[PDB]
Amino acid sequence: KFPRVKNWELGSITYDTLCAQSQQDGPCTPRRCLGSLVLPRPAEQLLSQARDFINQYYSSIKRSGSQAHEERLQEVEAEVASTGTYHLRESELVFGAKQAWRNAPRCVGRIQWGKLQVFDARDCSSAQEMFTYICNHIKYATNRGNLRSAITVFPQRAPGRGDFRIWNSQLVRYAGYRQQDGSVRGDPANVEITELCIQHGWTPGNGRFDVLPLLLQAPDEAPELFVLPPELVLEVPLEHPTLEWFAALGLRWYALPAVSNMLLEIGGLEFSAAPFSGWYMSTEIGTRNLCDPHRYNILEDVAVCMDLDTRTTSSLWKDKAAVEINLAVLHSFQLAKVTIVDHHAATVSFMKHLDNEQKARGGCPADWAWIVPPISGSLTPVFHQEMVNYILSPAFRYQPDPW
Amino acid sequence: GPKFPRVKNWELGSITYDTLCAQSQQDGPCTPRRCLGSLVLPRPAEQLLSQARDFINQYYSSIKRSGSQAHEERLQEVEAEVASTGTYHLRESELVFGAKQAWRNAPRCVGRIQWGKLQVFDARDCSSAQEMFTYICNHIKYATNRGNLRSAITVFPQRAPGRGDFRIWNSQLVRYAGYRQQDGSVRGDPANVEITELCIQHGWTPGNGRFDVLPLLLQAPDEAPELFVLPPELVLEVPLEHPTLEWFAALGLRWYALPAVSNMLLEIGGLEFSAAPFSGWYMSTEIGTRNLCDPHRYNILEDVAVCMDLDTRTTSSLWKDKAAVEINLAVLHSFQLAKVTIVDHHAATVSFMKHLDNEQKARGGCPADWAWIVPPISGSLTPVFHQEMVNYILSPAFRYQPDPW
Ligand code: HEM
Ligand code: HEM
Ligand SMILES: Cc1cc(N)nc(CCc2cncc(CCc3cc(C)cc(N)n3)c2)c1
Ligand SMILES: Cc1cc(N)nc(CCc2cncc(CCc3cc(C)cc(N)n3)c2)c1
Ligand SMILES: C[C@H](O)[C@H](O)[C@H]1CNc2nc(N)[nH]c(=O)c2N1
Ligand SMILES: C[C@H](O)[C@H](O)[C@H]1CNc2nc(N)[nH]c(=O)c2N1
Ligand SMILES: [Zn+2]
Repeated sequence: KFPRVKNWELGSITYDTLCAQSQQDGPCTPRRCLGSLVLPRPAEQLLSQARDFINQYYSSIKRSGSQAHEERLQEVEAEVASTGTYHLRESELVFGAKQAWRNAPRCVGRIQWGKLQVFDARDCSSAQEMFTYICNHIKYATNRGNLRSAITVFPQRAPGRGDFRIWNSQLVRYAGYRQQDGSVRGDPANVEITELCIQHGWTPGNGRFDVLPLLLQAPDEAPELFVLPPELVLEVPLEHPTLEWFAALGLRWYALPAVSNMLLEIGGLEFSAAPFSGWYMSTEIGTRNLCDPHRYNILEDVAVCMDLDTRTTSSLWKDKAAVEINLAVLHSFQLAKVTIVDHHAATVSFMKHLDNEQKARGGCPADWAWIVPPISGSLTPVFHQEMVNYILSPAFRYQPDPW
Repeated sequence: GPKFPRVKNWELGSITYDTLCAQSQQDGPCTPRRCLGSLVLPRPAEQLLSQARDFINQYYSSIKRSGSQAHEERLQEVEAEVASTGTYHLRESELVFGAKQAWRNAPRCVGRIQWGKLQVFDARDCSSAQEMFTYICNHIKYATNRGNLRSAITVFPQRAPGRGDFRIWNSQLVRYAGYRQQDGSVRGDPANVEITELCIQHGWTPGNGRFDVLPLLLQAPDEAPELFVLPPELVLEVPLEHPTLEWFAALGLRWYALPAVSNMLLEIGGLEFSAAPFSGWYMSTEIGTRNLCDPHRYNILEDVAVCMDLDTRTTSSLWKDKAAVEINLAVLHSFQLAKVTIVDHHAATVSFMKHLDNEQKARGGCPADWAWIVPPISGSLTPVFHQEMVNYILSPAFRYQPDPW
């Protein structure tokens, strides 16, 4: 019934009762845990989700069971009964979006969940307009390096008509150019989106860090290409506090992590284009982006620069280099005055978040494999913390590529 | 298409489906409503017969004699015995098979590529705590093999109806004392404060150091536990030093060569072996990262970073990470110098990938606990990090069992 959750470093125990609020099943069954998989494969439905969400709204403002609450419940009844769907009021949308971040079990930054700038772009009718809204988002969220978390919510989905979509997986992304030699110049994760941009008429560059254009799609239309004005995209040259040669590698990364391919579900309405951004955790760039073998794969290069025995796993040249790379990322960002959090600082804040949520809701959904950083896992206190995973709504969902 | 979990490796983009999980005859802690996959501890008439029937079938399959006369006769024999004594007994080769099979089946063990190479010492004749001591000494001798470590297990007599258990009170055959201090701190290993205290209560004269080898608390059926001291020539230890940081040897850190779990239950065809200590060789992260750096263990991260002249005042100097790497490097280096088997987390994980491929061929899946397979340092630097894994309970199995006190 109520799962007991232990911290093995401190011996402290809690119980999770938040999890009974889960209405949507996950991948696990008593027979097998699929906790580690990245993704598994009427108008009563929508009405109860809407009721439930409205309740969570009026409760959150301590106006639960009062008049405005009843008359807004009726408003929805009346809208679905007539049109099979309904619309949200701006502040309710502001509630959902925040709450969808709060509920994101794979997110280590949720201490921040309350601080979210929310742009209503539901009055969008063209890719043209989408681009404008996307551009104000980037400008707002960047703030010359003092990054501020934002979301922009484009118009909701609708029965028998195409979705508004952002084809790009993030708003700022580096091209992947499939070379003759079968190698990849640029970022390998983006080979395919790079190819679509080119198919839709973009003139490519030939560098390792070419900011990709956006492919924006308004309902039932071919997507349209838009180039991000290069002065909007803040970038950070990478260099190392003590290693003088690192900078020559000409390595760099963009300041703004902004997801743009995820669906936002609130009270049963679905928002198919609803990009959000906060700030980077250094390990995302220093460990995964630069060090994954199927990414920029810079480990060996760097270790050879460092002059390490590469001929053997037992010298730990991988672990040594990986650390220098992460350090170079932190230093560089801190030097260019651009918000970044290290994995130690981030997981410390996460632990306090678990605590706040414990008092606030009786738990916190959390995905241990995603919350523990890609290096030095057991050196952070999340490593020792048991965690319960489950789906609460409002939620972000993964959605399949629009092509 | 397939009616089974799909399993993807995100580095190579390769796909497999786990069909072995259909074999699982025991439920874990997850439900469709919520995943409890990271809990360390999750919360007989016909029953025995069917577990027994299943294991026998497993044994006859492994010898490619499924359906044969010896097979149905062994089944008949086992039923005859249960429907008479309420229990039954494994043949020698059945025990060797179930033991290897339990190691094969263990989701949390990264070292399973070695599963087929296990020395199984039978000790189901053992009848006193003195004799347990003897068996254990023999085991340690054999497994340590002067540094050239060899996987082994020693099986003591099974649970009986109306007879007490064989038990090794110690969680490991070799562990350091943890002495609770005047000032609240712990000298030694804080993991072992209780067992240390229990040893002194049962008569041990304690030492006063950070690395004192504990004595054994051994419990024959229905008796008080008797205390036994391992002769020091039997416990191989490695003094720790760094390849280049010269001051590291001056810390007087050290570890023992033989990781030997001693408190686990070994379940085979429903029979329960409450005392069946098993050992292999260390992966270097266990010593260098968990034992030496956990805040609730030796906790040497700060001492070392100070020596390294790092900025411990701020997180973003990655002082924790830099020191942790050296400590790990010193573990590897010192074991390698002293000629004691060890495997670094890179090589260990590569070979587990290879173990996954083999098992995919042989059984159609491999139960594995992601959070336990991925090493505590440099996680995504290892191929296991990008491998999805299905976790489920197969039997034969090893289970955690509560302390006997
Ligand atoms: C404010 C600073 C933030 C930090 C430091 C942070 C950190 C992270 C990290 C490290 C991940 C794992 C990323 C990976 O390995 O791919 C993640 C995932 C996630 N974050 Fe946060 N995040 C932040 C803000 C936000 C914001 C503003 C939102 C939404 C408004 C958000 C929603 C999510 C979601 C939905 C995921 C799941 C990723 C997926 O399934 O693709 N995060 N976050
Ligand atoms: C031969 C080299 C071996 C290596 C490198 C190895 C490695 C490991 C590691 C790193 C762990 C995680 C332990 C922890 O984090 O505390 C583990 C757990 C485990 N190992 Fe292995 N192991 C080896 C041999 C064996 C053998 C011979 C057996 C049994 C016959 C075994 C059975 C297990 C079991 C049952 C666990 C789970 C323990 C628990 O849940 O407490 N391993 N192993
Ligand atoms: C196949 C697949 C499934 C899935 N659920 N997510 C993804 C994308 C995962 C992913 C990859 N790179 C980047 C991110 C964004 C990470 C991110 C997001 C935010 C908002 C802040 C921050 N510091 N970091 C997410 C892929
Ligand atoms: C509460 C709890 C539950 C559980 N299942 N295990 C434990 C103890 C886990 C544990 C701690 N230190 C050490 C080990 C064994 C490590 C080990 C064992 C073997 C045989 C080889 C090898 N390389 N390493 C296991 C505690
Ligand atoms: C297969 C495995 O679940 C997958 O590689 C996960 C592991 N943990 C992760 N954790 C984070 N934060 N981000 C990731 O992309 C992943 N990848
Ligand atoms: C909370 C978490 O499940 C727990 O701390 C686990 C994580 N992974 C681990 N993995 C191994 N190999 N050993 C451990 O003790 C742990 N601890
Ligand atoms: Zn699970």
